Amino acid sequence: RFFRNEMPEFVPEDLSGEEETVTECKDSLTKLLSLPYKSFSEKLHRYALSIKDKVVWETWERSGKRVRDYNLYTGVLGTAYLLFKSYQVTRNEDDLKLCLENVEACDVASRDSERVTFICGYAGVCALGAVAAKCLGDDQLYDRYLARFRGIRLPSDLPYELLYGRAGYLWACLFLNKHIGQESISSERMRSVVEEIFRAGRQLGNKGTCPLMYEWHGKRYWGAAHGLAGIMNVLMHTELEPDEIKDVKGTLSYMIQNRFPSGNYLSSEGSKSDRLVHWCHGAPGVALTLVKAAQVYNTKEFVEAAMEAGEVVWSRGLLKRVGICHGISGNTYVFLSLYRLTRNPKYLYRAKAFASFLLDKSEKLISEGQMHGGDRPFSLFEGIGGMAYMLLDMNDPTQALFPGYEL
Ligand SMILES: [Zn+2]
Repeated sequence: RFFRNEMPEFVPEDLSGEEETVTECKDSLTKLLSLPYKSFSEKLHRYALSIKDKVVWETWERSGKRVRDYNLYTGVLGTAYLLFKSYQVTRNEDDLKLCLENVEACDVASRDSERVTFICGYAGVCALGAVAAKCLGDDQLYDRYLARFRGIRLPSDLPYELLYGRAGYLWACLFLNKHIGQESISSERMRSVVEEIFRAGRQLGNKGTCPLMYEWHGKRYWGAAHGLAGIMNVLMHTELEPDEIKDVKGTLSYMIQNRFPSGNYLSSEGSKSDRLVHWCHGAPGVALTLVKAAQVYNTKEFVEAAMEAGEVVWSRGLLKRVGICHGISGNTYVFLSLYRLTRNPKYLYRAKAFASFLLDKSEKLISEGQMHGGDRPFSLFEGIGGMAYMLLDMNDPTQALFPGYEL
């Protein structure tokens, strides 16, 4: 379920060339939407600082700096990452320091952990640690997180998907390497994870239909978090061979040709219900993946499919939940992604409308239960942590990357 999107479509025409139409309804929301970007982004920035502060209060100070959760998704690493994003935007070195203090606590709390991914496990802790240390200029701290990251091993048991599986660990490696700008994690190690991914996908899949196939919890999920999209997405970020490229292209075509009559995407193989429009399941996560296919492959099929997935988000993507995983902050990135790809200000405008909706309405909507605020209300993936993160990323919308998804 979604709020009906009755927000005004983007107007390309230069008006005013007045005169401001008198009978046109002008509330606080419409005034936000009309705002020129410079002051609109400054406004969202100030709001995001208050959210950020609130999140730091609750997850760090109130709790007396004690760490139970730890991971990016719902735990304290979500807070460190938000602090990191804030540092990236503001260059406030106190944000980076606090970041590192949160990481260190997460590290302590994550020994004994068997979680291996960026978003849900220990590779997330180590890769942020190492990147934050590099920014700070602390080489010894860097080596130390780098050694912990390099000690990670993958049970033959692991799944393939993003939250718990190999695409997830491999995502962390790509993230670490891109940011340091070095082969910090070994290219042979990353290539080996890739080959295991194609091996299993090819074994369970049929060259006739979907050339690559996976299962998590015995389910054949299509989406970003546990499905085909998230895996293909990660694979596009590495050096494929020609037949690997065909197989990734193939799996993505398969999904395009086989979506709902509404243009939304199935949660999992033969599902009979068109209901979810989330990053985790549905159009939003898949759109982000097609945008990436579009950038790498430059195919009409992918470009147009990405745009079409964007229309499903535009009409149904205004979820009654605030967050990144399955909410408005997370669906905003669909428009940001389309904007990065096309440079078409209509897509910026669409991200601007979802962000304005959240700033104008979210507090009121959450506090009277018409918007769900996340089970962990201050987490990165469920709570307002992710709204602050999205808000901060609007400051420089062409540099905005869905956290733990886009590289
Ligand atoms: Zn979700």
